[PDB]
Amino acid sequence: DPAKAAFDSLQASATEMIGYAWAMVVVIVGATIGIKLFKKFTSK
Amino acid sequence: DPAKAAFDSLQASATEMIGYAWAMVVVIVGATIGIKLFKKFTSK
Amino acid sequence: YLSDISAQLPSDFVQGVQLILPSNALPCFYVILSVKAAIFIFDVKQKIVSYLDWDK
Amino acid sequence: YLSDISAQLPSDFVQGVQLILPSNALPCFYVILSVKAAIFIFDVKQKIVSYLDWDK
Amino acid sequence: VSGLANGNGATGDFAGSNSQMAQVGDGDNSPLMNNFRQYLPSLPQSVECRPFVFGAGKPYEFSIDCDKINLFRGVFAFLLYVATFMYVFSTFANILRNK
Amino acid sequence: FVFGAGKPYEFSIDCDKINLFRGVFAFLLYVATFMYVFSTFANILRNK
Repeated sequence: DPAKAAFDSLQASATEMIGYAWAMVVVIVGATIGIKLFKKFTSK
Repeated sequence: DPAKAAFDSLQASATEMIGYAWAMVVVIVGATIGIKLFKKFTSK
Repeated sequence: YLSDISAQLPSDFVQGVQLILPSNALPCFYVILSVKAAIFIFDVKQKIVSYLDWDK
Repeated sequence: YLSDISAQLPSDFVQGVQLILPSNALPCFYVILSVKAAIFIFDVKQKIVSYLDWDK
Repeated sequence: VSGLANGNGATGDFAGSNSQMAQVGDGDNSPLMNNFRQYLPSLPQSVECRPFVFGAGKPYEFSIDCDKINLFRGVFAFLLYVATFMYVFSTFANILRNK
Repeated sequence: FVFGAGKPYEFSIDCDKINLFRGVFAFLLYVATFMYVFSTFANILRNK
């Protein structure tokens, strides 16, 4: 099966990328929640 | 390599355009933050 | 308190503000700051006229 | 009341906050908490000077 | 009654309230409003700006740079000072207007 | 929560990334009560 080999490679690659993404989202969501708190403390 | 030459040209061009864009965004973001301050000072 | 929490607008975000600002913008802001003062003098002076009821 | 409703920020949402925070951020917050205290002492002390009208 | 406000003290029948009026406080420091300060949420501090790297080692490696983040921290400082000056001010003016 | 029990298209919203939300959500509820208890003691003589 020359197709099985190929399909397996692409799944492996995809899994790696989702890992890097779950990192980036926690850095950005952190920042957003941090701007929203400070602004609140400042303005009634 | 008749392809290397071409790929290099297109990257050069892209870099130039990103420069012009970083300019335009600072003019527009300036304006937006300036409308939002003045409106606030005016209405409780 | 207001001396060490001080910051100024960066110099790149000027070209923006000076493309959108009308002529009556800053003049208006100053009014909102003068109306405040006036009300504080009215309040203090209204409480000195109420001390005339302490001698009865 | 404030002892059992207590929670702390998870440790993953730090790298974020420490990329966006200016220098005058936390210093400002403390001011908003000191202005409060001051007004509470003014209020209590202003009500002790009004007891001077109970002897008339 | 003048000494329980000046902070000079009271001697007589008003000699019990000289310990109740020490808990109130004087100036910015109030023993009553400093009880609330052992229970303050712990917020992180401020450090210099470090980049974030997506995809260490792989062909698809990029980095959110600090040069365009340092500009945001500049505008963000300003918009926090403006919003405190307009709070300190407006609370002095309405000191007799029972908020 | 499992979408599509038994079929080729079976997936599950996992708990590992939901437990992190409950962590941030707790914090943002304590901060919003401390800033209420506090501010109601300070303005006890200011007739709200």
